[PDB]
Amino acid sequence: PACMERQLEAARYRSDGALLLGASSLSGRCWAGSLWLFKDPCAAPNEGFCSAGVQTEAGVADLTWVGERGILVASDSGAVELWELDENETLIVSKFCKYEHDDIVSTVSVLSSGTQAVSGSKDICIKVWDLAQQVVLSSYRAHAAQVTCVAASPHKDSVFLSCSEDNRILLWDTRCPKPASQIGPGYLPTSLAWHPQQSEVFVFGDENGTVSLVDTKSTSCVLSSAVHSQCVTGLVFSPHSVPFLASLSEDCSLAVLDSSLSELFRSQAHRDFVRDATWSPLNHSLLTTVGWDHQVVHHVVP
Amino acid sequence: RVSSGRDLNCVPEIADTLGAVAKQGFDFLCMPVFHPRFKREFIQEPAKNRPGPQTRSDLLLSGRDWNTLIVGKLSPWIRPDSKVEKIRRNSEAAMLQELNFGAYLGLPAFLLPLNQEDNTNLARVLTNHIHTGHHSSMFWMRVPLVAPEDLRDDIIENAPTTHTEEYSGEEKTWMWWHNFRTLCDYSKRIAVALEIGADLPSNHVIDRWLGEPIKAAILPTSIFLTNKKGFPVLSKMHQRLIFRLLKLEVQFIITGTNHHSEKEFCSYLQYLEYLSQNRPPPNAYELFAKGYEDYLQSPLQPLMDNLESQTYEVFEKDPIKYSQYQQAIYKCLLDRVPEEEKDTNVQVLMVLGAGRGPLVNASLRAAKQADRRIKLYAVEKNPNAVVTLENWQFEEWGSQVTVVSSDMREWVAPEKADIIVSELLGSFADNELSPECLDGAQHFLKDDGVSIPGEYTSFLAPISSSKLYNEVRACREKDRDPEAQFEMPYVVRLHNFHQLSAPQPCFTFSHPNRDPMIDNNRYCTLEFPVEVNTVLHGFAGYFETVLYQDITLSIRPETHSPGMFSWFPILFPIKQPITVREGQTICVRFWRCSNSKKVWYEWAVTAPVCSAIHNPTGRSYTIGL
Amino acid sequence: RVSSGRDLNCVPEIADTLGAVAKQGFDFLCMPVFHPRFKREFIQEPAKNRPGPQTRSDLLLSGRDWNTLIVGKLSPWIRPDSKVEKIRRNSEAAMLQELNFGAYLGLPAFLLPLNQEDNTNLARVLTNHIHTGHHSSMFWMRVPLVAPEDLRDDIIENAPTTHTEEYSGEEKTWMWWHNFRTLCDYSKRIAVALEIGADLPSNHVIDRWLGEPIKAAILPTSIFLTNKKGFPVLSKMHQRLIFRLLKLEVQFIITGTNHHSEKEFCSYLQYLEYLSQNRPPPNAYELFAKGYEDYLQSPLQPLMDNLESQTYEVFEKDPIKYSQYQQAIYKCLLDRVPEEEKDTNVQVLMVLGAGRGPLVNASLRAAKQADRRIKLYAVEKNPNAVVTLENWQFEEWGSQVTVVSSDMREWVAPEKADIIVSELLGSFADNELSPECLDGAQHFLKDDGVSIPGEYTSFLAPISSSKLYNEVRACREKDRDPEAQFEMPYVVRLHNFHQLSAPQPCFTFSHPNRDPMIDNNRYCTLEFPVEVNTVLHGFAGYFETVLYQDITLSIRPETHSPGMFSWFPILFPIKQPITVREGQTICVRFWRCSNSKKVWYEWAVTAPVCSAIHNPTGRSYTIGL
Ligand SMILES: CCN1CCN(CC(=O)[C@@H]2Cc3ccccc3CN2)C(=O)c2ccc(C(=O)N3CCC4(CC3)CC(OC)C4)cc21
Ligand SMILES: CCN1CCN(CC(=O)[C@@H]2Cc3ccccc3CN2)C(=O)c2ccc(C(=O)N3CCC4(CC3)CC(OC)C4)cc21
Ligand SMILES: C[S@@+](CC[C@H](N)C(=O)[O-])C[C@H]1O[C@@H](n2cnc3c(N)ncnc32)[C@H](O)[C@@H]1O
Ligand SMILES: C[S@@+](CC[C@H](N)C(=O)[O-])C[C@H]1O[C@@H](n2cnc3c(N)ncnc32)[C@H](O)[C@@H]1O
Repeated sequence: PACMERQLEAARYRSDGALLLGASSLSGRCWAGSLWLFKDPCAAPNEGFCSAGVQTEAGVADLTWVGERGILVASDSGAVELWELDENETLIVSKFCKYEHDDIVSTVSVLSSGTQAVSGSKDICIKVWDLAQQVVLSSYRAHAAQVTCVAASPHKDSVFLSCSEDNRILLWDTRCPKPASQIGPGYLPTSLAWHPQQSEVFVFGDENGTVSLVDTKSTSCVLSSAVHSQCVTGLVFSPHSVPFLASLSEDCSLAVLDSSLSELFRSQAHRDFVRDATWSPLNHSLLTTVGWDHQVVHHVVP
Repeated sequence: RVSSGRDLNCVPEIADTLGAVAKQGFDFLCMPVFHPRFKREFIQEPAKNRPGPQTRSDLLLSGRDWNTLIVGKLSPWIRPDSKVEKIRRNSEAAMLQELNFGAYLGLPAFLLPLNQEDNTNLARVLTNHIHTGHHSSMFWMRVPLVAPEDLRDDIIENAPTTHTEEYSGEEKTWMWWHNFRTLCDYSKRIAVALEIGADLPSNHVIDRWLGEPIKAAILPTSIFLTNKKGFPVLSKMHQRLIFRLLKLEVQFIITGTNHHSEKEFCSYLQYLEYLSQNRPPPNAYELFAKGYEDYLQSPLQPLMDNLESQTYEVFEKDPIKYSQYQQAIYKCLLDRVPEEEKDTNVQVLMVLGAGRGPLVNASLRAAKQADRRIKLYAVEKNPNAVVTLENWQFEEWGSQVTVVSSDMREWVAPEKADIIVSELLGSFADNELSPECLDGAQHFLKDDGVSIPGEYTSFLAPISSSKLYNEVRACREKDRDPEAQFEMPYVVRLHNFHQLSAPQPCFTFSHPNRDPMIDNNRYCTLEFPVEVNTVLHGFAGYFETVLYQDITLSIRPETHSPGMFSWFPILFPIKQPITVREGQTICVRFWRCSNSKKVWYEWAVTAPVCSAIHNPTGRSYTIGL
Repeated sequence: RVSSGRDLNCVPEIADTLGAVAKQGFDFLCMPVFHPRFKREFIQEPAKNRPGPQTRSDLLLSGRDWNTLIVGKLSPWIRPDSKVEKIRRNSEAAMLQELNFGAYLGLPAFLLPLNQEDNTNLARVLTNHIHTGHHSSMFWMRVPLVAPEDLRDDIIENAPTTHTEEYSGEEKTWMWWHNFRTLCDYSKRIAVALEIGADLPSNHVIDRWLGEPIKAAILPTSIFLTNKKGFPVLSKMHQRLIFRLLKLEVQFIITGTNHHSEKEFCSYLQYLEYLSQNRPPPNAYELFAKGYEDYLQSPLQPLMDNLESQTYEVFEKDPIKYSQYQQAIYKCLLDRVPEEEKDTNVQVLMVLGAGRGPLVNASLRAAKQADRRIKLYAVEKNPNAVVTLENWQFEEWGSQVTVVSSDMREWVAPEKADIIVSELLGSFADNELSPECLDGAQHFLKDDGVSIPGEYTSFLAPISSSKLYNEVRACREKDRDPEAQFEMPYVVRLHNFHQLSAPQPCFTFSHPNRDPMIDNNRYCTLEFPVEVNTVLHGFAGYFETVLYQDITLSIRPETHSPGMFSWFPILFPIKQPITVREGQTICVRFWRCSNSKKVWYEWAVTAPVCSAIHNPTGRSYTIGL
């Protein structure tokens, strides 16, 4: 807990109002990882005000909440590990660190129920976890290049998405004998996020700054906009009943998108890669962004 | 032992990690030099200005550790052939960065992937880096045997793979590498790192990748089976491949995570060492030839130079040629003189080209074997070796042996000869003026003499070889034709190549030539059915012989005489690669031209393409009479 | 130890004799290959037909003994320059015979005498033997320091020697060798075996024979004095000569009979070993430089290439340059800030060309020494080393140090500078764009700044050297001017040569150049009094410097800084030898030309002869800006 490493990777608001900073060191002598829990995320990222934090063996590519005290972390090494937050909200304890992948873990995400997990590593294979029993239930080598993202279905426990650098976008199901389902020669997709309300809409952001909105069973590119001039790193819908879509790219720019992909907000607050965002579980006008300029800039969105 | 190093993608502490691998027994380490997920933009602010540093300090290891242990990796995000213009330009800049930092650190090799067909910009950036500054990193262009898009499990319910016969659809990967290499112009600083997937391709393809400068085979820990005791082993065919590569002295790399959680990770490298120990022993020939693989040697001038004593000495340790010569002489002596005249009929040999004495000693041994009385001569052009023959003749041989100091073609013999043991066979069985020399020697061979050898043949087999082509290509010298290194035969222990077909008889010589019109000029048309997409970089030559009725000598690999190191093969290059498509027929032609003064061979390919008549008039390589 | 072998002329049994010498401790043996008194006629019968053999059989030793121990001798009777036509032709044939048999056996060197002036036919036969076949014998052309006709005792009552001053009459022998060598065209396979007669010549001459590729000094047992204990020792001056030769790593030969009959013969070689042990120890510099003697290295491109980490590391072990820099900065800081302001006045350095950090560490050390507060920058072009500087700056240096990643000539400085520690001095003190780079850096140096170095000078000294001339001559490459290897400076540890005169200042640079018109072009006329007949093969360059008022760095041999291996000399060749006669004055001219893009040096000799303007327009060697 000496100092939070220079590079922020992921940030996720907990339901109770706390912040979960993922931060790895991508430069310098030691390339190590470190999680961070803030009960007053405004005080971040000043380590002196962190209610919790811990080191790992290597870098944190993406992390997720599992329940209220769990933590899903994907090391650069290729092993997903589960860090049960201690009941005091003061210490972070490793539970397992299963060396399962053969190369960098690039995404993780929890199925809708909250009992299983999926990860995707530049070893093209995607896996599925059982967090209670702590082994892999299924190891599908579906794509043909690295897996760029995954997004678990908020409403169906057996549905998740995953785009690749081999231009495939696959809607998946844990039941079917053949689980993959290619659901669109364009620009390479780079991020996915299911719609929180109309559960059969999902949006893939491409490598050229064009947010899309594709229907699984229709596959007509419905509504897309070149909001960013560089790779769309992440998309995260808002908690409003009619939610907005946050759009942060390698350009160091963040915007909010509607159902018509009409720009609401555009912030250049970050002076390097904006790496992931989240909305306030308390103040729905309040958004938190974390980037590789080590800043955590709080945005008030219209 | 065979080198072997761990491929990593997680090195939090460089010193700790390298220490751990060294304890595990690895020799080197393949690591990323800039962090893998550290996407650095070189074009537009404000990302263009992320304050440094950029990577681990140069000083974390000493120049010696950097130079001898580590092997760099080109970051995954770098994609200099992506379609997006921005990503193309960013990747160009990043790849230049990473390669230059690798050369600065000193790394002894750099790992670059070939994971798609469109690799032209990558080849361009890499060649521009090969031509900037003086550095000695070598580039291992990781390329899998079977593409990812064909290794995948059939789980896409809506776009299943085309499982039907796709012959070259199974060879797409070698073509990927072939295009990359040809763009980068066969640079001797680009070499392959053949990934080994769980399922191998057919036999022909795995013959393909040999001849390709494979510098390291990359074995994932996903292909190691589990044995009943709980440790990894490799199936019989994987072991076959691994033994081939072991012959090729590659450096094996264990990439991937540990899949045997019961046992620590070193078991894999223990298994590689186990297999290397158990590999079938090298034979008598290969033992001698080691230290000689793919090393081109300019052939000998038979009549213009005098062989120096090291050469005679080293070629007098051959275990088979002299046994064969003794046996042949024994049989011929028995044949020519029956039992009853074994005391009245005296047979006069004349060893032509006696050297330092080995044929004459063998001839005397055979005369004693066959209980027949002989009167040897020994014609030996090299006046030095006439010195050694004189010493023998005075000391040991006695009046039994005469010694003549003159050319076989010019000497005037006192009395005619019955047998003539001569050994003037070259690498290619007639490219050392054995025909000419013996044709000038038969004027003193009786009307029923016997000439040993009585015949000898030459053999061609069209080989493909990147290593040997680039060898000939780097055989340039100042002060001569910029393209004559491709027009002369090279004596070489052909090792790293791919014989594309079966050798076929090229030029058959027999002795004596009592044909009324002696003509030593030869023309030959040969067709070699090529049955796999590949390139053709030259025609290799071998030879068989017939000393006496059945006693033979041969270096032709299918019937190679045992442990005969007196002759290596020959390599006739051709001026350019001839991309050949499977099922075609490579057609080649030789003329063995010779005039009053000189000799030479002229070779051309007349199908599927046509190549320049190589060595016309012996402008590149003529054997001086 | 230093090699040493017995010269013989009586070897009745080759094996016994070689065994005896090996027991005595010698390493090799110089023996005749054909018997000395065995006069062989090659022209007219019936002597043309003496039945063989001709010599000892090749087999009396193994190829290894022949190749490593023995050294042949050219029979005494052979005189290829006698006037008699018959003897000329016989000697031609015999010498060819003996040399070819020597090459056949494999001998590692062959001993040929120069005992008269007329050696033209000998040189011709020897060059024709050097150009026939592929062999690797090397030829030691035995030549005495003082001719026989001048070593003789004055006992001829009727024809006494001319004892008066005969200056070059004392140098006739070196001219003998010079003519032989020039005829044979400086062939790298002809080397001298300097006989050592009892009475040495003057100092200048024994400086002569160095620079001449002396490969073995031949000490007769007639020059060894007797000490009171009854064993041989050599006078003080003979010891001086023997120490010079020992430096030159020659192979000493003990020719002659044993003249100390009281003691066995090994005492002589024991004495040579004794002296070699007692020779004055090599200094700190020579210890580093060993393994580097007369080895030409193409200089660096300062601005076009990035120095690789091995280079920085190896040049960071220099024991003096960094001490000097620290001392200079200490003194300048004290000078610029008095005691009382030691806490209010903050001095800002800007190390230009920071490399991996050594100057900046030394600057911080000096600031602590002189108790003054400083704010360092570090301009470092090489982006790699910007990586190492970033690592230092984050880890240890802290905010005290800034790091800039850009050309000194292009960077836009935040605040002006007081001192600027820069180290861009080359082998020749201005041939690495220190003037240009600092002249572009002074726009941000205050009106009273201090630049370290404040000055630096270059120095020329005309050297003679057969070894180094033939080195440059064998520096040819394909694909360029057949005569551009003679137009570029070579960084080299000049070892085997003869500086013909004293170095004189060539180009004086001082900084900053607040002269209203900055001009870095230089013209210089130099006269070097040459006072001994010799040849001139190039102009060597050195340099001195003035870091601060009195602290200096220098590689100029007379004032060489101690143990400074950061710089070797430089060697400016010239296209041909310039035979120089004693008393003359060698006149040379340099222009330091530079245009908007590039820099280069143009050098010519305008007396006693005239040589082509070398490197006009930098067609051979231009330093890229
Ligand atoms: C120059 C490359 N060149 C020429 C020799 N020719 C051509 C040839 O026509 C010879 C000519 C000849 C001359 C005198 C007498 C007999 C023969 C027989 N035909 C070679 O083919 C050839 C063969 C082998 C080698 C070679 O590399 N080695 C020799 C064999 C060993 C390895 C090292 C094992 C042994 O270690 C104890 C030494 C090297 C070989
Ligand atoms: C290429 C021949 N070349 C070039 C280097 N330049 C030219 C030059 O301008 C350098 C440039 C420079 C660069 C970075 C930083 C400082 C400097 C200083 N000026 C040399 O002059 C030069 C000097 C020495 C050597 C050399 O052979 N060695 C280096 C010294 C040792 C012997 C081996 C002892 C030590 O063993 C521990 C290594 C080799 C030398
Ligand atoms: C290839 S070497 C081998 C000879 C010997 N039988 C041996 O086993 O080594 C042939 C020898 O024959 C001699 N020779 C070559 N050409 C000859 C010629 N035209 N006439 C007579 N002798 C010749 C040379 O001295 C050479 O050493
Ligand atoms: C001869 S090296 C020696 C530098 C360092 N002081 C040392 O002791 O090794 C000079 C260094 O200055 C840097 N350099 C060379 N030219 C430069 C320039 N024109 N502007 C800024 N830096 C330069 C190069 O990186 C080079 O490593």
